Amino acid sequence: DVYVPDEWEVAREKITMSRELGQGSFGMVYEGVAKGVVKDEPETRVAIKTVNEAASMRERIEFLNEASVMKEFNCHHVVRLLGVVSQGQPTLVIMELMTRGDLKSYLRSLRPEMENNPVLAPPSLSKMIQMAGEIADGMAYLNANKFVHRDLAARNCMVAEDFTVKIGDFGMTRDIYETDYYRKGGKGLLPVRWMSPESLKDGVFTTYSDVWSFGVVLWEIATLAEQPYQGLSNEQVLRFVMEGGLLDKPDNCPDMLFELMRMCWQYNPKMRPSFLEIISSIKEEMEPGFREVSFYYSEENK
Ligand SMILES: O=C(c1ccc(F)nc1)N1CCC[C@@H]1c1nc(Nc2cc(C3CC3)[nH]n2)c2cccn2n1
Repeated sequence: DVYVPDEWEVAREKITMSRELGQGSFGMVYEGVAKGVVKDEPETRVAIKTVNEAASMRERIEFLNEASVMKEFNCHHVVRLLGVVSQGQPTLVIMELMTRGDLKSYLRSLRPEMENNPVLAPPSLSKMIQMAGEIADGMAYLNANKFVHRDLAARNCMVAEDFTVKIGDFGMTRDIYETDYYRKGGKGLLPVRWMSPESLKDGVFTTYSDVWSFGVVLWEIATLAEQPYQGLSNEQVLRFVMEGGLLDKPDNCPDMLFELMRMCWQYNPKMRPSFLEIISSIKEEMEPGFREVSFYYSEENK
């Protein structure tokens, strides 16, 4: 209850909303431009989240306090919060713009249409490794900052104009990939196909179970976002995973990438590599700019 304005408060006048990006949890999300949100830049391309006009006072406070979790983060591989407009209406939350949208939708858009037209080949191992490192870098940064994600999935990663993959905005929720969630034990909605055996048994999530879900993200990149354990129902996924069952090596998936998936899928969470360990194993394969922008190569990484 009660949202208190702070240093993240931006004057409404500085924001210009243009085209819709799509329906969000609390309202329409727009693309636009902002004045003085990235230092003194007069014109920054931004994403603008809104609260619908009818919404109560509580909903606006809930929206504001939820988005305020992002105020703590500053990483090149984590989608940035740039400002808040909590004075007057519409209530807004200004964030970094990712023109290519979610990673699952981006991956699914790469599938051959099948209409006799020429098609771009599936992402190369180099392009797949680049995406791996970016995600793992965002995640190592969050873990270092004492966070456990609990819903690492391609749907919860965003693709920038230049193809940079980043960890998407937190607690987004509702309306998007409903089939990606299951009412386990007839209780709360859980991303069961992305869950570790231990999080399936006891409902506890750690950086180790985030590591398990990273392995599943690599599998989504490799399959162009197929449903994990596609032939199985949600109940069958639960039995299969807790019993030590694993995803199949995607067709034409390089061994090196499948080996990495298998490390993330070690039954014992303590035998799974950390995000730092994952980055280290692939640092040689990343674009040269990675050494200058990553959390991995930063002073903050111990
Ligand atoms: O990603 C989806 C989406 C996902 C699946 C689906 F089926 N429909 C929409 N949506 C719907 C609302 C906004 C969002 C969304 N967001 C985009 N960019 C963003 C968002 C942010 C933080 C939130 C402000 N920065 N950049 C974006 C670019 C292209 C399509 N989208 N869609």
